[PDB]
Amino acid sequence: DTIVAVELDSYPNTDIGDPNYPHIGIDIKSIRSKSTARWNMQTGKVGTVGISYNSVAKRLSAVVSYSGSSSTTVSYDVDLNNVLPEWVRVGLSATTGLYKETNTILSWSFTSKLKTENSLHFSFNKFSQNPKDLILQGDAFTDSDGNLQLTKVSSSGDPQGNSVGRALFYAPVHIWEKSAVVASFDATFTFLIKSPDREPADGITFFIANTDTSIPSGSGGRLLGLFPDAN
Amino acid sequence: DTIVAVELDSYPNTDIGDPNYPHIGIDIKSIRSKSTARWNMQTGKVGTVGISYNSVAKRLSAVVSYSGSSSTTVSYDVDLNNVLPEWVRVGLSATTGLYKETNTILSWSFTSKLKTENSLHFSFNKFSQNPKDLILQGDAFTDSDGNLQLTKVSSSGDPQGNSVGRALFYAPVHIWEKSAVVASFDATFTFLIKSPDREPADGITFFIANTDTSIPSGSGGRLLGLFPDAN
Ligand SMILES: OC[C@H]1O[C@H](Oc2c[nH]c3ccc(Br)c(Cl)c23)[C@@H](O)[C@@H](O)[C@@H]1O
Ligand SMILES: OC[C@H]1O[C@H](Oc2c[nH]c3ccc(Br)c(Cl)c23)[C@@H](O)[C@@H](O)[C@@H]1O
Ligand SMILES: [Ca+2]
Ligand SMILES: [Ca+2]
Ligand SMILES: [Mn+2]
Ligand SMILES: [Mn+2]
Repeated sequence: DTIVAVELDSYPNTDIGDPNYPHIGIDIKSIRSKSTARWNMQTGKVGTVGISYNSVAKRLSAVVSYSGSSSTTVSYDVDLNNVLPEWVRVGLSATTGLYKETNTILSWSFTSKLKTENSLHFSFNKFSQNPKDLILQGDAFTDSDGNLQLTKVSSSGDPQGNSVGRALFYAPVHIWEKSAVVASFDATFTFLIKSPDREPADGITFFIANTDTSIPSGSGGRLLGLFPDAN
Repeated sequence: DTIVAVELDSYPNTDIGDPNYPHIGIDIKSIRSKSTARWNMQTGKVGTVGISYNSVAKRLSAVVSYSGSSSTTVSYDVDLNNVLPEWVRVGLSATTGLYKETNTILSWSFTSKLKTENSLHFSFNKFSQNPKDLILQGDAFTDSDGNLQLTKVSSSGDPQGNSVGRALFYAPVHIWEKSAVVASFDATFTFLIKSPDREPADGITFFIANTDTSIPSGSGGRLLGLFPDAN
């Protein structure tokens, strides 16, 4: 499997290179983020994540913010053409471990362009109770509110621990081609994280992977349902 | 099966309600077009088709033109919410019968919006030799030029008769929902039709259908690979 991800990491796992505080990170083929940034978490408040990449600039960048408050950013120099395959699926992923949190997605948009001019764009603001244009993996599901719940949440509303789930867009994305001048993509998603216990965990991610990607075994909690190993 | 289609009909089949000349038509659940318009065919010249629908206006409209020349239009009043299911696949289809024609697609774009604001948009200008975001049916394939050939064409370049093929977009489209204020879609495609023989046949169509749609049996030639019967 080949994962490129932007992680909202709500729980620090110092035992695997994680900084000892909530952070946003850029993950290339490994949970140990190539670049992290301090995440000013606001549990209970709706947040927005924006992700951008351009094949000429070769800089993968992400920003996190809450309405009427300071934002935080992270960037990493990388040629994803030498990392990812030509065809990929894009998705959201989330996990809980010992510590719980709701991982609610209120909206999710993605745009990709490939000049050789081929484009794909999708935007979800309400998720149907049966999203045929989404591949739901793990414990991911959509509630009556039209929200996408990535991890387990009881009928009451409180999150469950040791949960893992993901949502992929159904159509593969031609992320780059050998006969391409420039390829670019932008993604955004709005999230709501609520936690009853003290420390929230584990986090939410946006990820690009090979088409046949699925939740690898033992990828719960700290590994955000993307990687089978910490290495 | 449930078909809504815009047909570029290059060969008149009067024996099934067809007007006795090349025409553009709007087809609702039947090859016998609810509305047709005179098509000023120009074989060998690249043409463009544009299709539009809005759930408030309830008027499905289509236009055909060639560069630097007069265009032709057709429209039909219809509530597609009462015709189509909520989830559909969009595709292109083409056939040949006794008389042949190349059915080349140079570009294909589609946009759909569903306010309840969910959107899907895709645009193809070059078709990969292995389009994983397309479902190719019948004899449909992509050539080295990056063009989408819907019907059989020999290694030389001349078209074959009794051919049928279609290309669907991989992801289903939430075309309408019960909790929707307005739904709309726009589609466009650029085509090249060349024919060695006298009269070209049979035509090209853009169609919206149920997700599990496939080429029905005995839908060759006049039926444009959409319908199993003329009724
Ligand atoms: O050393 C390996 C490669 O590094 C550079 O290309 C890049 C790989 N990732 C990048 C990220 C940003 C930029 Br700007 C460049 Cl220019 C690169 C260039 O120096 C290449 O010539 C070189 O093959
Ligand atoms: O008679 C059946 C229906 O026809 C109209 O609705 C439409 C069905 N297809 C259309 C196409 C265009 C327009 Br404009 C309308 Cl207003 C419609 C309305 O008159 C409806 O009240 C009625 O139930
Ligand atoms: Ca962590
Ligand atoms: Ca005909
Ligand atoms: Mn981390
Ligand atoms: Mn006709």
